[PDB]
Parts: sequence; C-alpha cells; structure tokens
Amino acid sequence: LFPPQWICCDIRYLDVSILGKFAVVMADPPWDIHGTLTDDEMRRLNIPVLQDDGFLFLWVTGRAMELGRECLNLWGYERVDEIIWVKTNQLQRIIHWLNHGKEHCLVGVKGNPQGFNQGLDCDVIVAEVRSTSHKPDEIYGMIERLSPGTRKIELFGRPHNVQPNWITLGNQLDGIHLLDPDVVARFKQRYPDGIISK
Amino acid sequence: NDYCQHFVDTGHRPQNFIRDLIRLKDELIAKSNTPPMYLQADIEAFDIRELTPKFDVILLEPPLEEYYRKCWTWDDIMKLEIDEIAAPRSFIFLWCGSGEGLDLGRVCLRKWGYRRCEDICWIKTNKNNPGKLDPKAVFQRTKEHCLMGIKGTVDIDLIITEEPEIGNIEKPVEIFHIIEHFCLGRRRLHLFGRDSTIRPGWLTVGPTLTNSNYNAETYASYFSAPNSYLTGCTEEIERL
Ligand SMILES: Nc1ncnc2c1ncn2[C@@H]1O[C@H](CO)[C@@H](O)[C@H]1O
Repeated sequence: LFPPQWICCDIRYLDVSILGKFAVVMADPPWDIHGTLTDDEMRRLNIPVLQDDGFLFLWVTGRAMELGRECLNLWGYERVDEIIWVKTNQLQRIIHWLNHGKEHCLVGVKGNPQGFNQGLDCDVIVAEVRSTSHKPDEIYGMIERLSPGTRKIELFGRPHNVQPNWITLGNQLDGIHLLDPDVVARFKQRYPDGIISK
Repeated sequence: NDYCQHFVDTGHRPQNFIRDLIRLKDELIAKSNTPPMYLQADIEAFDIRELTPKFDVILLEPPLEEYYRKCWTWDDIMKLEIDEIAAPRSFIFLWCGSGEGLDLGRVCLRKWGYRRCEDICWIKTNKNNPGKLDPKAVFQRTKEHCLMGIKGTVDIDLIITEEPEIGNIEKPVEIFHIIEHFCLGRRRLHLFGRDSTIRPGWLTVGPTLTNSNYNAETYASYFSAPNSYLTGCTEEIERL
C-alpha cells in the first residue's frame, strides 16, 4: 500500500473504478492549448468515481484557466483555492501581453472532507524550475500535511512523480506496479490478461 | 530548500525569499497623459452611460467584503453595465480578490464581452510580521488577482509587495505602471478609485471622492482630432 504505485496506461480508456476512492486527486493534464487531449476528452474523464469527500488539485495555464474551471465544476467540485507557483532559478530570482512568472493550480472540493488540516500552508509556492512540464515537488508535502497518510492518486504523472501513498497514472510510466491488495485484486478481475483497451 | 516547509515551521511566507532603459517610455507616457480628472459618484445609483467618451481601458476595483477584516457583492458588480462604456476595442483590469471572485470575475468579464488574456497576481510578503480564514479555504490566502480582459481586435504578471496594514485596502500602484506600459490608448477610467488614487492620465470615479472636476465636454476635447488614436506612448501632436 504505502510505497509508490503506478499504472502505465491511456487515461482515456482505463477503468478507474478498480482503483477505489482517494482523499486527494491531482492532475497536470495535457490541455489542447495553442500528445494532448481534446476539450471533450477532458470533460469525459471519469474523475467523479475517484472520490466521495476530498480535494482535487488541477494545474492550468492559458485558456485551461477557464476550461479547467469548467471540468472541475462538471466533475462535481467547487473551486475553493488557487495555488500559484512562482518560478525561480537556483538564485531565487523569477524566471503574449506579459511575461509569465507563475503557473496556477486550481483547488476543488467535493463532498464533506473531514479531518483535513486546512490552513497549514499558504497558497504561494516559490521553487526552482526543473525540466519542462515538471511541477515542483513541494506540492506533495503541502498535500501530505493537508491530509497525512491517506490514499492519493495522480493523473498524467511521469516516473519522477511517483511518491509514497500515491498511485500515479500516465502513458510514460514503465509498466504496472501495484501493491495495495484491494487494488491488485480488482485489477486482475477487470484486466485478467493485463491489457487495457477501448 | 522547501520554502513551504519553512513557512509552516516559521511563519515566513515563501514569497519573502524572492530576490530582486525604460525612462524614455515612462516620460513619453507622462508627456501624453491628460490632466487628472475625477468625479464623485455613487456608482450603484449612477447611470454610467453619462461617462463619455467610450474608454480604451477600464480599471475596476469594487470594494469587496473580504477586503475588510458600502461593500459590493459579485451580484452588484455583475449587474454593472460595463459594456455600455467600453470602446469596441478596449481592455479591462478587474481586481477579483482571492475567493469566489476568481470565478465570478471571469463570469463578469465574459458577460461584458471580454476574454481574459492575463491573470496578474499581487503576492503579499510578511517580512515585517512573520507568522500572522474563509471557511472554504484550504490554504492561507496570501495573494490577490487582477484579471486582464480584452475585447475587439516588458512587464511580468506578478506584483510583490509587503502585505499592507489592517484596514488598508489600497492596491499596489504598480498595477498602473503595468497598464500604462501596454500603450492601449489614452481614455482610461478607474471605477471605485479614491482621492488617494487620482493620477494624471486617468479619469477616476468613485463614491468617496471629496471633489470633482469632471466635465464630459472638456474630457472629450482631450481626444478630439488630431489626437483620437494616440496610444499614450508617442510624442504629442504638434500644433500651430
Ligand atoms: N491519454 C493519455 N493518457 C495517459 N497519459 C497521457 C495521455 N496523454 C498524454 N499523457 C501524458 O501526460 C503527461 C503530461 O505531462 C505526459 O507524460 C504525456 O505523455
């Protein structure tokens, strides 16, 4: 359970109902702005089955600032916070109309979360830019203090995103790695030959 | 070093640790600026169509209840008829706060016919009072958003200043510098401005102004030919 887990897959086609319920969902989707997902594919993602009561963290940029709000609401969440990551170099200096010094992560709530530690962190992240599309690792610590020890799931993660207490999904992960017996059981029932199609 | 962890340990916000050729543009803006003009008006009871001509940029700073801890709700704000005074091609800068305004201000912009092109974040440091809450908030809120909208056909989207004293509702004057650096035209309106925000190059309209000098005909005369299409960033048009 607690150590990192992941599933290489096309998130459009995986039956995510086999994964159970999560205290926190995070996604850094490949929005079709300017290997992406159309606005309809994003709308149709089966986010609603992933949680009963908890929080969604949704990275947005450009016109996904609006489209991401649409998906969040369609999936059944109310946006209740918005984190910004101020992007710096290793010397703590900031990296169409204006130059962009930040990226935004919408925070949605679904249901009645109980026992979360709201208010420990603030809504600004200052952290160094690494590779492209690589979000800061500080978010995992903020999320862990918010909801310690609970099950969490990340969508469109890459290998460097895998973390304890998290299940990471994405098409650039290496195979499958599952340790939670509840999840292993339901995965074998649903995918007895280990193949994910349609 | 994890500044998020540092904030939970010490109360110093991460933005406390951010660190750190134009004058021949700032003075052109200064040369082109109209005289400051200002009008006391209770905007809830005032027909904004009386403010003419139509504006190249509008700065809208409704007094939200969250600023204090006569306020305007987003119900009130959304019902302002901003489209009636914006020029067919024009810009809006809407201070949305940090709560539901980030959503409802976007509804406002679309309702008035704009699309959002920038999200400018005012990030507030607490260097002077380390340490120190909306019921839905998940995180401590340490920033405000000013949304930039466009209709029709050097700077960064961040303003960093120390958090102001309790009850001080002023927004950073740096928002004016960003707006004026875009060279969007010279008809500039600041709704819900105050005596303290009056500025050359701007028409300021708001309930708390103690004095007025606005005259619609005088104001329009600043933009009649040959000065109808200046950006506010070029030389004055020679006369006589
Ligand atoms: N349908 C998809 N299913 C799973 N991962 C995807 C999909 N589309 C893009 N990605 C991945 O999401 C990540 C975006 O940073 C990249 O690893 C990218 O390949």
